[PDB]
Amino acid sequence: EVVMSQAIQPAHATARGELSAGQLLKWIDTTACLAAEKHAGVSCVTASVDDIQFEETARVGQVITIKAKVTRAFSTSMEISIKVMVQDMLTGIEKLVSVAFSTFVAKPVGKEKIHLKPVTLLTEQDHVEHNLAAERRKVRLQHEDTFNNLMKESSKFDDLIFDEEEGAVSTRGTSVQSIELVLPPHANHHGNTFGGQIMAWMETVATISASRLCWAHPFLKSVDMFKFRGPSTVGDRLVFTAIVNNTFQTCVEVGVRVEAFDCQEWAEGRGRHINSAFLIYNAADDKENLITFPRIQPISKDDFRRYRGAIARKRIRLG
Amino acid sequence: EVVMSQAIQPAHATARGELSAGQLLKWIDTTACLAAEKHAGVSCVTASVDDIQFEETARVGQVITIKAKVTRAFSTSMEISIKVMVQDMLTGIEKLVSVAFSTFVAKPVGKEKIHLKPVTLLTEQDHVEHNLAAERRKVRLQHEDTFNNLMKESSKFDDLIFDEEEGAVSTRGTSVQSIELVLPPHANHHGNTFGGQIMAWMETVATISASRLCWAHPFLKSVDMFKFRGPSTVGDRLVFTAIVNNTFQTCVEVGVRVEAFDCQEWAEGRGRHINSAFLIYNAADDKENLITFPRIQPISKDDFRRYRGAIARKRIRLG
Amino acid sequence: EVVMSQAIQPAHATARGELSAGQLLKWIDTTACLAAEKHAGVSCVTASVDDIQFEETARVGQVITIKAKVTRAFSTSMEISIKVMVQDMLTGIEKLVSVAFSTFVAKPVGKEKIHLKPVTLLTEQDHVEHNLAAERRKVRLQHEDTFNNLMKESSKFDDLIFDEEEGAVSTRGTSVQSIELVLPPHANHHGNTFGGQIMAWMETVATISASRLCWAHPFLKSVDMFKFRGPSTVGDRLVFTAIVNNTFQTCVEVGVRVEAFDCQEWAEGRGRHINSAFLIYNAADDKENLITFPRIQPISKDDFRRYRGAIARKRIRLG
Ligand SMILES: CC(C)(COP(=O)(O)OP(=O)(O)OC[C@H]1O[C@@H](n2cnc3c(N)ncnc32)[C@H](O)[C@@H]1OP(=O)(O)O)[C@@H](O)C(=O)NCCC(=O)NCCS
Ligand SMILES: CC(C)(COP(=O)(O)OP(=O)(O)OC[C@H]1O[C@@H](n2cnc3c(N)ncnc32)[C@H](O)[C@@H]1OP(=O)(O)O)[C@@H](O)C(=O)NCCC(=O)NCCS
Ligand SMILES: CC(C)(COP(=O)(O)OP(=O)(O)OC[C@H]1O[C@@H](n2cnc3c(N)ncnc32)[C@H](O)[C@@H]1OP(=O)(O)O)[C@@H](O)C(=O)NCCC(=O)NCCS
Ligand SMILES: Nc1ncnc2c1ncn2[C@@H]1O[C@H](COP(=O)(O)OP(=O)(O)O)[C@@H](O)[C@H]1O
Ligand SMILES: Nc1ncnc2c1ncn2[C@@H]1O[C@H](COP(=O)(O)OP(=O)(O)O)[C@@H](O)[C@H]1O
Ligand SMILES: Nc1ncnc2c1ncn2[C@@H]1O[C@H](COP(=O)(O)OP(=O)(O)O)[C@@H](O)[C@H]1O
Repeated sequence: EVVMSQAIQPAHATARGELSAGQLLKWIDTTACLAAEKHAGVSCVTASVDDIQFEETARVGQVITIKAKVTRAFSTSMEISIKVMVQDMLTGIEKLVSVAFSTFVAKPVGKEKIHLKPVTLLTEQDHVEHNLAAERRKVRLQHEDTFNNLMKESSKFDDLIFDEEEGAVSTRGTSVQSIELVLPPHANHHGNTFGGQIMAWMETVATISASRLCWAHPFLKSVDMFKFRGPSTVGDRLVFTAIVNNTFQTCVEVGVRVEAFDCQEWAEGRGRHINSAFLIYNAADDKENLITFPRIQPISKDDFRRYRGAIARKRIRLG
Repeated sequence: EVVMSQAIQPAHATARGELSAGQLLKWIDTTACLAAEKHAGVSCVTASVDDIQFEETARVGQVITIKAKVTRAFSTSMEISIKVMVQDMLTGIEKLVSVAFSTFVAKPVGKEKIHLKPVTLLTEQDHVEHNLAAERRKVRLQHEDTFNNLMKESSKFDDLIFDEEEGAVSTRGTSVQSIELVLPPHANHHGNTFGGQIMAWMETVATISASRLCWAHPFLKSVDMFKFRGPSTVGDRLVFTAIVNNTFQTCVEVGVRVEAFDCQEWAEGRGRHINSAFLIYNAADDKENLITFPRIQPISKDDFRRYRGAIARKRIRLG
Repeated sequence: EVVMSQAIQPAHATARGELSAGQLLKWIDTTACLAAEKHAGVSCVTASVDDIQFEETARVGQVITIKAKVTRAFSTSMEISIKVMVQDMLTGIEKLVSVAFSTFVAKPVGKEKIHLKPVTLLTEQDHVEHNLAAERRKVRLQHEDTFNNLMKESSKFDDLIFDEEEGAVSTRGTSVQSIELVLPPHANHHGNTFGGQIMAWMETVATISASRLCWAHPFLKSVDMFKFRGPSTVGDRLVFTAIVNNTFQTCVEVGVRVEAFDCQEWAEGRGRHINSAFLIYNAADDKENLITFPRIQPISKDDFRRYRGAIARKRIRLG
């Protein structure tokens, strides 16, 4: 249905000439939102994003193509499926970057209820996807509890200490904080902050965190399914906090938390929690070899919860 | 009158360290608009752009200088002349990039008619340009019909087939589609989409199309005179469609079509045609040699119309 | 209090892979503004900036960290102190970039007076800084007169001529003019232009001016304390004029003037003077050696005033 093509320029690129993952997340979300709004005919905001995995890391000079489609509309929400291809403009070769799902919610104005049409079903796949959407919705809705329950099976005893020869390090020097002011290009015409914009900012903070652990070149491997818990509008300040949670050989998990404050809330210290997300990075050296991250040694009560958290999340993924 | 200077940074650059043509079009249009508004004292939108040819391709590290002036004001419209120079900041050498004309229309608010002053005429050239503007206006106004009539002299018989040894290729794999959401930085303070912004987006889609034919490094040589057919505002989605129309040795023509939809129109499938444009590209290889494009083999009814179209347009240019 | 972290990407970089000084000024100002607004709970605009000196020039691939804090609140204004660190992401090494002060003014809406709380004082330094703020405020307020008085001691006789073998050059070919349209991302949600945005634009014009003198690679060394003389809003055009004022061996002073016009004022030729600033640059050659600038030969009445001006400013700095 909706198709976006973007040539990767220096402006979208990192130090290493690779597409910023955050930039890609923003583009995915924009395409998805437009697919939702083509179905709904009103403005739509990002409700949640499913697990997204990146199969390639696109480079300056290549062209990204993003296709998004409404697979099913429920009451106020719809599931959007997204496919991202990359094409090399010298060899003409195309590769799959990512296949993903995002959920959008229609935001009518202002006291009118919205009536979402039935999505048109033509091919076999259209009908299969329409069923699968109800299943995928169940996973979305049970996700918080699934994790919360796995956490009950983890130790909760903070006595874990690695040997001196293990070479474990603390995560303390990998914490990162940043802040962004939400401006009119960051929000739709009703002033609601784009979810893609939040994701792009998230990822940029998170990558710095990964960098402070390996001192190499991180690239994003995946982001876990997460929910936008509440609205953000123009004028908000979004405060980002990220830290490494755990390592698993060639993977590191960085968690990031996003809090919103309007000008008043900002002075009064009381913000809203917009979302939290968990990003897995790999990293390469200058000879392009995969880096093995050190073992992590949790110290604080928070350190430990996040060490177990990354584990619970990893096991939920592998399944 | 109005002067803009821009140092070319990585942010404005392509993969090859060259100024994005689309970025240059946006800058030209901004300077021109400011010249129009300095004369009109109200907000002004891009009505049309004349043929624009690029004599050099500027590079990261050089400085662009753009001078625009109102040459003549009519009733609601005025002709703006633009000159673009590039300076190399290591050798100090300046070169002409482009000499161009654009027409702007005053958009008063909201029920008041606008009274355009007579442009001040001082030098010989001021008086010559004032006359030439009336002529150039005639060419602008007769342009659609001039083309439409040349098309009557072309074959209209779709039987054209190149030999197998000719090595002609179809244009099918060079089509490109993209989409842009119009946000507040993309429009003036009355919400009207900048024409320069549309041009920048146009060119970025078009260059991808040229790339899919040669698998090299395109650079823009010219854009044909074209008209903005109707307004666009914040909240519109602009859908771009581009394809190669024809080749002429070292030149390829890419056409691009721009349709606007507000949120309602977007869901109801009924958009407005904003403009269509036709861009000529050259391309270089990695040893910096001009590429010769393959011969084009039209297949569909559309293929043929655009094959003839590029010819009609080329002949109108050469004259 | 307020912490911003930014990884330096190609998008923020110059031709030479170095962070744009203007980009850094924008980031400093944003962080500072957020510190002011965290204290005031209303929107705050940049009133003035103190002397700022840059100790390092950060590069693509490094991470900037900016910490800003309210040191003292007066009646409507507050002093903000800022510290900028840079971290190399390969060696993990951190270096001080800059320590600075900026003054913000609360802009309540619209007929309500603002009541600024007393800043909380905890550490020794908190109490020292609170006193020092009253002193630093005195320097801010006496700055225009201090300069004006030094100028009385300078020659005012325009007879200064350097020998032919001195190799002095005129500044005439280093003047630069540019223009920027103020758009919604350039202003807070009340439409007031960000001071940081003006600074970023200032610096980009000024660096071109330095470039036209040495034909090398300028990097910003410092900006003098200056005042924003009046408000700017969305829709303004900001006209920048810059020229080299004087040279002092490895330093060159570039002055820049900023005038604002709304659409009406723009057509009627009557603008507002927003600020003027004076920036000192060094420059390196391609083998990374410091460039020695030529001696400057003033010619016009303006040339001479600015030659003396740069001197007065230099002496005020050294003290
Ligand atoms: C998403 C949101 C609307 C749902 O909030 P809520 O308090 O749970 O309200 P409800 O439980 O009544 O759910 C409303 C709809 O959202 C859906 N929803 C709730 N949680 C979801 C999740 N984790 N994943 C997918 N859909 C979800 C529900 O299925 C429901 O769909 P339906 O109306 O078609 O049946 C709300 O959390 C929100 O506004 N989030 C922020 C949206 C936003 O502003 N995004 C831009 C970035 S800030
Ligand atoms: C340009 C526009 C105002 C003229 O539309 P129109 O339906 O042809 O109306 P008119 O025929 O009455 O022409 C109005 C004026 O535009 C001029 N005009 C029309 N077509 C033109 C063209 N191809 N080139 C130059 N000027 C043109 C006319 O000469 C006339 O000038 P005048 O009033 O000084 O004598 C209209 O097409 C439009 O709004 N285009 C979009 C403008 C815009 O929003 N640009 C931003 C990018 S979307
Ligand atoms: C800064 C500004 C508010 C002060 O203007 P003014 O005509 O001098 O008015 P006042 O003399 O009554 O001063 C008002 C306050 O600004 C302070 N102020 C004035 N000049 C100052 C300077 N050079 N440095 C620091 N503070 C200054 C005063 O100390 C006073 O503080 P207080 O109320 O807490 O005691 C005014 O110049 C302005 O609006 N500047 C533009 C602000 C702006 O829009 N910035 C964004 C970029 S355009
Ligand atoms: N104060 C902080 N400093 C650094 N990183 C943080 C901080 N708070 C949260 N984070 C990161 O954001 C993630 C999400 O935070 P949160 O939603 O509070 O859940 P949890 O701490 O249980 O993981 C954390 O896992 C962590 O990686
Ligand atoms: N569906 C499409 N797919 C790819 N490119 C297109 C498409 N439609 C239009 N274009 C490009 O945009 C140009 C302008 O289109 P249009 O105004 O419809 O005129 P025409 O098709 O007669 O040239 C076309 O020449 C073509 O190059
Ligand atoms: N017309 C101009 N052309 C080029 N540069 C200018 C021009 N006007 C001002 N500038 C630069 O801006 C600076 C500030 O200008 P202004 O506030 O008028 O003070 P002064 O001219 O006394 O220094 C000048 O020092 C100069 O370097």
